[PDB]
Amino acid sequence: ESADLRALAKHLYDSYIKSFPLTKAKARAILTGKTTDKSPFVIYDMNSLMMGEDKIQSKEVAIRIFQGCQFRSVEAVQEITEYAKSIPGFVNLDLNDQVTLLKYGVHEIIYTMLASLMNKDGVLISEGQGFMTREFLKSLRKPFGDFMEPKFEFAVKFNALELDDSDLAIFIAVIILSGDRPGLLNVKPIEDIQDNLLQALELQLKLNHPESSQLFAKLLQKMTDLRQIVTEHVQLLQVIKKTETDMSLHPLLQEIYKDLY
Amino acid sequence: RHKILHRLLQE
Ligand SMILES: CCCc1nc2c(C)cc(-c3nc4ccccc4n3C)cc2n1Cc1ccc(-c2ccccc2C(=O)O)cc1
Repeated sequence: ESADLRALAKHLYDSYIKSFPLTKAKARAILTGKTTDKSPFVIYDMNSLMMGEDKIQSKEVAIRIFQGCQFRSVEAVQEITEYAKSIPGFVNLDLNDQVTLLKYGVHEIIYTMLASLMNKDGVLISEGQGFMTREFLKSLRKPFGDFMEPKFEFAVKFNALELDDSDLAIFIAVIILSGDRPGLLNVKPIEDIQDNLLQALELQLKLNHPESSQLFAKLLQKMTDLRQIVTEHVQLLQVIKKTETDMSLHPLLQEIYKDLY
Repeated sequence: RHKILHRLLQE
């Protein structure tokens, strides 16, 4: 029934609130001027970056930023793994399939949720403590200065769909249970969970956005634009890995990127 | 092999 699908939707929503401390609702409070705690410290050039590091050496700026992204990617994988484990039926899957789904899903989810922390002018960092302008990220020396630009461009169009947290929670579940990841051993029970999640998603969108026609369809088209961000991103990272003194890639991220599309 | 991933999965 509709009701079983409502109940799945709510269950994913609560576990998303538990798993992810900075929700899209809070990011949007922060960014709009609403909320009544302090405005984020903004980082727009080298000097502001430096002063931001005492409010929020040895190495070059583009590399400091790179390595900061790694720290937050690592924690994001962790949060996403915990959310995955609350998706009904996920932990009954072959463990090797759980790993494959995370390995390919995590980046797609990361860039979906990054869009929550973004506007056309920059991005929240350190959990809403800071705001790092897009210009400044764009201004970094090659190849570092175009690392983020494709995330921003995706974010601006994705953000126009005006999804909320309750929507996003089912969307990210759907992405995680994609039956076409390379090397999956047993596709069937993954497509059966995903079938149920997609039905949950479609109900959710009709209920939550009754005025937004074909939002389900528009949102399916995004699950495959994400694919492109991911492949471009892996390509640019293979380049950095080749051309930069100390790759220094966190070993969680090395597990994820090894033998990846 | 994916050692970290396996440990975060079973927990
Ligand atoms: C798929 C596994 C996740 C992952 N691994 C990454 C590595 C190794 C580097 C960079 C990166 N971004 C860069 C941007 C510029 C220069 C170098 C950069 N580098 C190396 C980004 C990475 N991401 C996703 C990501 C993307 C963006 C962010 C992010 C980016 C900017 C600000 C905040 C965040 C964030 O999500 O905290 C966070 C996470």
